[PDB]
This record gives sequence, C-alpha cells and structure tokens, in this order.
Amino acid sequence: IGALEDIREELTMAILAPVRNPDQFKALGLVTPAGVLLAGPPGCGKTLLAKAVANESGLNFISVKGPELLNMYVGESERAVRQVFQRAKNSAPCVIFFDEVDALCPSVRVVNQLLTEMDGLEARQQVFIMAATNRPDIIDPAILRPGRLDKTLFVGLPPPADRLAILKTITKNGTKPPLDADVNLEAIAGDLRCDCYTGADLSALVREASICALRQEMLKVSHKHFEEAFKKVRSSI
Repeated sequence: IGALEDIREELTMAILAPVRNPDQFKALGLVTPAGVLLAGPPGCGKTLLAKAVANESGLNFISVKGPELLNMYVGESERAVRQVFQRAKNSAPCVIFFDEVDALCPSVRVVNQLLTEMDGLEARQQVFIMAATNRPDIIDPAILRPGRLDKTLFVGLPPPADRLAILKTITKNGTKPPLDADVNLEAIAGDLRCDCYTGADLSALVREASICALRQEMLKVSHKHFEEAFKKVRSSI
C-alpha cells in the first residue's frame, strides 16, 4: 500500500469519523478541511484512487476538469463552481474532484469563488474536495492554507495494493468490463511486469484486454486477454 491508504484515511476523517463520532471529533479540536491535494506526474492514478476510495466507502463522485471550466470566461465558470458544490450537497456523501486544479488556480475571482465555496463547507454537509496537480509549487498557496486543501498527498508509482484498488475501479469490480472466474485481479496486481506500472499502464492493461475481448467477438474478459494485453501495453506512461 502507498497513496491509496493515505487517500482512504483522509476521506474517513472528513466524511465518516466526524458524522459517526461528533462529540469525540469536536472534543479533540478537529475541523474538517475542504479537501486534499493530490500531487505527482500525470498517469499515476490520482483520479482512479480518488474514485476507488469513494466507491469502497459508498460515496458519490463528481468530477470537474480544470481547463473545461473555462467555458465562459469569468461568466458561467463561477456559476458552474457554485453548481458543483450545490450538486455535491444534494448527493452527500459526495467527493468533488478538481482534475488539473493548477492553471485554474495559477480568472482572479474564480479563485475567490473557489475559496468562498470551500470556506462555505461544513462537516455536516458530507462533501470532500480532491484536487490534482503535477506542480503544487505553481498553484495558489491560498487554496492550500489550513481549512482548504491543507493536506498534500504525493502520488507516485502504485504499490501492489493500490493496483488491485485501481483495477477494482476500472473494471467496476469485474462488471464493466465483466471478468470471467479465471481472472484474479489480485494476481494481475501482484504480477512481475506490474511492479514498474503507473496508473495509466493499469488503465491501458484493462483497455487492451477489453479490446482483445471485443476484437475476437468481431461478452467477458479472460486471463488469455490479460496475457495478450501485457504484450500490448504501449501506454504513454
């Protein structure tokens, strides 16, 4: 275990522990932060581990792409910010992922609306931010100040436990793609060639195996597919 176990603990202490033990939580002087910052090179599985942790805890997940939110310059951007926080509150417990939070926080007012909405959040509301960047030294240190995205989590090469978690999310626990009984994800995650794997190679491993399964038909994903997929992992990471 590596980054998975860290992301797991930060969610429980902001969406499970404060609701389940309010008198104990508020007695230790604990205050839920708006979110966490995921930092590391792209393709390491920041998004997949965020979705993995939400799933296993029975939480909702709402994504936001940093460059996509520049739809209406200053305009509908702030209204979208406001809607994503609103959407998350109606579908609580929910996690609001700000993918590529950098360069969105390098408009000088959307940072204030992001800080507004983050400061506007309470533990009762059961909403947890997860932001992602490849360069934390470039983001606004305002969004990183205590109460906001105060705990930074570094995501590097996933250890064997993070790989099975990533695989249980990509395959949606062997339902999308549907896996047959001969496929043991725990054996795939612990494989020799997976020890150097990024989140992207795991993501490509499932695609390639699924592509094999769709290519043969021209439905389930077999160990044979995963075997042929390892010979085809030409992931950009």
